This record gives sequence, C-alpha cells and structure tokens, in this order.
Amino acid sequence: ELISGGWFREENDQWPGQAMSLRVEKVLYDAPTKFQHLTIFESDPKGPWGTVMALDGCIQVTDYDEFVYHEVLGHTSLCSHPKPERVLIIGGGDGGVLREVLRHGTVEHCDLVDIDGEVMEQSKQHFPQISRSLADPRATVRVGDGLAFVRQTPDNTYDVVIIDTTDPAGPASKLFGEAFYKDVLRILKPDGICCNQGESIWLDLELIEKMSRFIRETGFASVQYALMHVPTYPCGSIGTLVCSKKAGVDVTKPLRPVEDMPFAKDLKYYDSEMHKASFALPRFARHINN
Amino acid sequence: GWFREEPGQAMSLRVEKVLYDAPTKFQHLTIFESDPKGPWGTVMALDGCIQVTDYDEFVYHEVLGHTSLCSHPKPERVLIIGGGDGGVLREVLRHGTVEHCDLVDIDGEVMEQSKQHFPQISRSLADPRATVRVGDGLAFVRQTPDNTYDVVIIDTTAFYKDVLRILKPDGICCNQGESIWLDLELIEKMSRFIRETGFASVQYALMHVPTYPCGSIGTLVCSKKAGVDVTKPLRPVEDMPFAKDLKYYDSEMHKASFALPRFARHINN
Ligand SMILES: C[S@@H](CCCN)C[C@H]1O[C@@H](n2cnc3c(N)ncnc32)[C@H](O)[C@@H]1O
Ligand SMILES: C[S@@H](CCCN)C[C@H]1O[C@@H](n2cnc3c(N)ncnc32)[C@H](O)[C@@H]1O
Ligand SMILES: CN(C(=O)[C@@H]1COc2ccccc2O1)c1ccccc1
Repeated sequence: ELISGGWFREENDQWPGQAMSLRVEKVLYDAPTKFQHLTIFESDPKGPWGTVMALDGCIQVTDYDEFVYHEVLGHTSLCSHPKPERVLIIGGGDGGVLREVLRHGTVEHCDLVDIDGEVMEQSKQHFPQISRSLADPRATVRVGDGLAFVRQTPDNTYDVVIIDTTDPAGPASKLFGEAFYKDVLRILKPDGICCNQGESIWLDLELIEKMSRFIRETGFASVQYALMHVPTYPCGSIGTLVCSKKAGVDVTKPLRPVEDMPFAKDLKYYDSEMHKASFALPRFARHINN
Repeated sequence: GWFREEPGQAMSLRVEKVLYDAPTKFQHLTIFESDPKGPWGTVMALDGCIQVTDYDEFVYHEVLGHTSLCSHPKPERVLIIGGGDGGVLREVLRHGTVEHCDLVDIDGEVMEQSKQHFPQISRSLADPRATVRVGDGLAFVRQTPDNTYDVVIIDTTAFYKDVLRILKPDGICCNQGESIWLDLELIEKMSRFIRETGFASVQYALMHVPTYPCGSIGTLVCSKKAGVDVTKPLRPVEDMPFAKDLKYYDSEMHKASFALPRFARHINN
C-alpha cells in the first residue's frame, strides 16, 4: 500500500538496527503474488536509482546497479567453463542473468525457471532493459519450483547452473539445502560449473563458511567466493560461490577471457581484472577461499 | 530513536544512547552507541555524515595507512592531515620503518571525543613517535619546508602543490577519495588536477566500507616520483611482523583494490 511521494523503507531481522529508505516518485506495482510480496516503483528522479523492485520488502533490482550482480553471475561462471552450451538459471525471473548469459555465442540453449510468474510479468512491463532476454528463442522460460525442476532433470544435462534466488528466509529456503545441491551436482556435466546467490561477508559470514564446506562435501571439487560491489544491497556488497564439478580447475583466473569475445566492451562492471580481483577477500573473510 | 543520514535516499542506524552531540568550533560532532542487537558499536558522525564505527573502522584505516606505506621504499617520516580519531595513525605506527608521524587535525574536540569514546582507535594519539597538532592542514603544509615527508595521508571529511613540495622525491600522497557511485565526476577531476599539479602518477584504490554511503569509498594513491606503479606493493606487508594483526588489508587486497568496475576504469587506465 505504498503511495507516491511516500518513502519505501527496508528493515529486516536478518540485519537488526539499520535501514535504507528511498522516496517513492511513482508506485507501479504493489501487491501479494502467489509466492511473495512484489513492489515496483519509480524512485526520486533527482536520485540515480530509477525504477526499483523489492520482493517481501527487500530490494532486488534497480535500474542504476542491476548490471553488477547480473554481469558477475553470468560472466564469472561462463568464463570459467571451456564450452558452455547448455545453461540453467534457477530464479532470475527479471531476466538480468539470462541477458548476460545470452551474450555468449557458445550458448545454444538456456533454461530459466522462476517460481513466481508475476515476477517475469512485471519485469517485462517495467524493466524492459533487464527483461528483453526472456523472449529470446535461445531461452526457454518456465514458471516452477527450481527444487522440483532439478529433481526431474536427467543426470548430465547442463554445462552451467546459476542459482539467482532471494534470501534463505523466503520461498528460496531449500536452495541453500542438501538433496538440492546434490541434484545440482548430478545434472551438471563433468566440466560443470555452478554459481549461487552468495550472501554478504558482513552479515552472513558463518552461512558462507557452512555453505562452501557443504557444497565441497556433497561432491564439488572446488568452491571459491567472488565478492562484488552492489550499492543497494545491505552493507554494499554480496558475493557468489563459484563451484567446479571437475577437480583441478582454478575459477579465480578466467579460462575464457571476455576480452576475446565481441561483447566485452558492452559490459559496465565485469572484465578479467575485476574477475580476478573479486576472489581477493578481506583478511577476516579470507579463510572462505584459503 | 534513529540517526538518519541523507536526494530522496536515506541510511539509518538505530540509537541506543547519545554520548555526545554538539557543534564544535568547526563542525557538528555526534557520537552514539548504536543498537546492541546489531554489530556497529559506537558511531561517530561529523556534519551529519558517519565517519567511524567500531565495527568497520579497520577497513578505511588499514587501506589508507598500509596502501601508502607499502608503496614507499622506506617510509620514515609521515604526515597525517585530519585523522583526529587516531585510526590511520594506529596503522602507520605498526611499521618499523616509521621514526616519526605528525598528525594535524583542525578540530581538537574530535581528538578529545575519540580518546573518550573510541579508545581502541585513539590510543595511538599518545605514542612517543607521534606529534599531534590541532590546526588547519592547509596552513600547516604552507609552513612546512620542502622535502620534509616520505608519505602524506589526507584523511579528511596551493594545497596539493604544498603537498607535492613538502614530500621528498620518493614521496607518496594518499587521500580520502570519495565514492565511484556518488562522486565519480569529482574523482576524475581530482585525479587530473593532482597529476597537473605535478604528481607523476595517481591511481584510485577502491575498498568495501559498509557504513559509508553506497558501501564503498576509495583513496587516490599518488606518487611524486615518476615511473612508480603503486597498484602492486613495493614492500609487501606479508614480510613485516604485524601482517596477521590486520583484519582487511594484505597484498592480494592491495592489488585487487586497483581493479575498477568498467564504468569507472577511466579513473586509472
Ligand atoms: C528477482 S531474482 C533476485 C534479483 C536479482 N536478479 C530472485 C528470484 O528467485 C525466485 N525464486 C525464489 N524461490 C524460488 C524457487 N524455489 N524456485 C525458483 N525460483 C525461486 C524469486 O521468485 C525471484 O524472482
Ligand atoms: C573524522 S576524520 C575521517 C574519518 C576516517 N578516520 C576527518 C577529519 O578531518 C578533519 N579536518 C577537516 N578539515 C580539516 C583541515 N582543513 N585540516 C585538518 N583537519 C581537517 C576533521 O576535523 C575530521 O576529524
Ligand atoms: C550499514 N548501512 C547499510 O547497509 C545501509 C542501511 O541499511 C541497509 C539496509 C538494506 C540495504 C542497504 C542498506 O544500506 C549503513 C547504515 C547507515 C549509514 C550508512 C550505511
């Protein structure tokens, strides 16, 4: 029930005693969905953010910084794979990661599965620059639970799986869980790479340590956390765990540098120097990566 | 019960107790204990802008103090301009090569309040290798002879020529360098103006600071001497005996910090 000229306020128990607030210039969508609360608004036009999307009260995408996380998830993973022909996105309803994955000419086909069909609908309508990808004939966009999708996928189906979900607290709770990640390992081909929505070193450092140990133990050969700067996420950063099925692979140095591909100059955040830099963690977090 | 920092966006931390809140002769100083259920601890703000929190002050203090000193061949005489809380000084003093550090901050009330409410940061203010002055830094460098300092660190809220002049030929200057998200145009202008004033190289080092607006800040690392590549450590911290006492900075972070997002890379490359 947001109102134009009102303020949107983001607080949350997973981060007690801090809040981020954006003045609302224009409400575009604000309603319960089958699965979560979807809010879209145009932010103050004197500010840089543009249109904002929140899911259950938490900002997911803004026009001004959406390229960071989408470019990092899409390119760090695909530039770590020797020939990524078939790709799966779990979540990713807004289309950002799909847009970056489809930059790559090796990609033959990408499946995307998001549980909330209204997220796709609202992104088509209000984020055309993020959502254009969803209509690509190289994509198959499905509405469905990613958990069920992967359980019903045959062994060895994908080169890369990217898990672009919400918090562990919402409809995305088991996509930080155990039959799920074993399923991801199983549906990956031998040289398979997985990357996930990775949580913050400031708020979630214990979860990150736990996830990384347990991804390795379920049977991934290596797991390395890449940090990135996202100004609208709590505490200004988020990371992704980049995981290799195959042993002997060093994801922290690009296997297929983007500089050699024809779109490198269209990117606004990612390049090979940012890719390598993203695996250097502050000392207090470095034990994640060794 | 919230401290609000502010077009059309705000960032708030909940206040548990107000420790200090007065104008100073120079600026508005607010110090508070934040929500004990969150991590931030005691928080200091100046003119409505968060400057220091217990939880994350190590970042900016380690990056400024060590990025600069690890880029100098032998840093023995160091000047800090601003830095009244003590945190850059604490990092500077870890280095065995440092004979002496002068620190000059315009606001003595900041020093006083830091000794009172941030003792893990301001203990450094009473080190015998340090001299703390209360005074304007512009007037201080104007009155400093040529080739006085190996390193000048500008940790603030005719000058850059004075800085260039008071540095020795191998001198390194670093500053509080602003945000690539909020101030990108100012960073490009400053990086040109510092090169024009005479510094031979300027490179911006980016860092993750949760309590600064949009979660990052940076520092311009400027070398008086031509041909110096500050983006790789000249004297790696891993070879010094305090490397493991640090919570943020190491040689990998040093290198990484000069890798800028494509949209900002024209600052460095
Ligand atoms: C919007 S995207 C996050 C913003 C960065 N692109 C988060 C998506 O994860 C979906 N999500 C959450 N749980 C699931 C499950 N179980 N399966 C698939 N997609 C999911 C959710 O509907 C969002 O669209
Ligand atoms: C708080 S410190 C920055 C916080 C990260 N340690 C910023 C200091 O710079 C001082 N400052 C501001 N202007 C000047 C001048 N002109 N000279 C010296 N010190 C100054 C100001 O009083 C703050 O204490
Ligand atoms: C620590 N901190 C933040 O993370 C701010 C506010 O809380 C947020 C919550 C959700 C997203 C982004 C947020 O940015 C901060 C607090 C006060 C001042 C500056 C920074």
